Amino acid sequence: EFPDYGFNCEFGWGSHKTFCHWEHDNHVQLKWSVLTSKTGPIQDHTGDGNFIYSQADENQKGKVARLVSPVVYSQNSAHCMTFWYHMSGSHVGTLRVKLRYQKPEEYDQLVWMAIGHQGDHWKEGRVLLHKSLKLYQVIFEGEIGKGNLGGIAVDDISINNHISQEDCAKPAHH
Amino acid sequence: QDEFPDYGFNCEFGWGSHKTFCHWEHDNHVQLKWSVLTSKTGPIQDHTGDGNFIYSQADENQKGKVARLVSPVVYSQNSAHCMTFWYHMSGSHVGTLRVKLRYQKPEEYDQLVWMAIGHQGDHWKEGRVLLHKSLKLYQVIFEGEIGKGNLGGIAVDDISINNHISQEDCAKPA
Ligand SMILES: [Ca+2]
Ligand SMILES: [Ca+2]
Ligand SMILES: [Ca+2]
Ligand SMILES: [Ca+2]
Repeated sequence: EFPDYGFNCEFGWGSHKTFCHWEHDNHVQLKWSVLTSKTGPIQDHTGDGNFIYSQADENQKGKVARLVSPVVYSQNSAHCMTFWYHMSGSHVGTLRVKLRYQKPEEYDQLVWMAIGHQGDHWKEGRVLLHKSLKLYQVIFEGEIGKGNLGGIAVDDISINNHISQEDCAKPAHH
Repeated sequence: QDEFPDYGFNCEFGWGSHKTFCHWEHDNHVQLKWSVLTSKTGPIQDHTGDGNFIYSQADENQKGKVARLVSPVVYSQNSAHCMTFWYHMSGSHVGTLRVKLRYQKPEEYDQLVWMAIGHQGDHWKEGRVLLHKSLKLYQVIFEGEIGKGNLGGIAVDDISINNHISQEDCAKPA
């Protein structure tokens, strides 16, 4: 199959919500919720209904949640990170992917970003996890929008693919 | 006129036991056909969607024969379109992949516009072909020439017209 890197996450199934080996960042005010949704317009039909969610809420506007991956095995190969996201609504918020390094000190490098409405359906995002001797973790950062309908969903984060490096990158269409 | 791609041209080849060529058709004058496979195991899969794809197996006994899949008519009188697709060609003798434009009757002819021969890499790659503006209408052909390889084959997936790529960006090394 593929090596057990501990990196992938579907966020479980109906009788089991999980963040796998990912962790909530303790430098920010909110965290991502794991939902099981078998109703309404945002669902995980392929994976028995579980995803993470950052609800738009004018009262929480501009606070962030950050989910932080295990350290990426980045030394021999690059990886293509794929994930799915759902950002419907004009004030749904902002989703950023960052690479967190340790060594000058701990700092974040912005590599992917989607601001506001992206469409009324799930979309595929991809980010190349470049080869690097300097070690890093991946961060999914949800910034709460002012809308009062919906929010940012993310699901099915994976490096289990054989996608060429040059074609990996799939930015947000805004 | 302007929504034709989603009427059978754009094709992911279905999902699970829904195996489909959308509105693409087998050329019947030719000996072999492409097959739709469901992603189960092995290194060739539509991993990111858990989806289907098309495949032309290498087989030394059919070396040099072709399977030909023929698109619906492209409406090209008013504009060019960027067609993107994915392909997987691993093995020195995996065969040859050709994209042709078959211009409409009378005075039908086939114009070759994209060809890959032999080993391209152990991973999915993205092809791009600019479907030029033309008064004479045409169909796109995906043509798989059987390699003499004993393992593997040419896989293709996720053919689409993407009108947000400009003509200069409708190209590899990009
Ligand atoms: Ca899921
Ligand atoms: Ca899913
Ligand atoms: Ca597919
Ligand atoms: Ca795919």
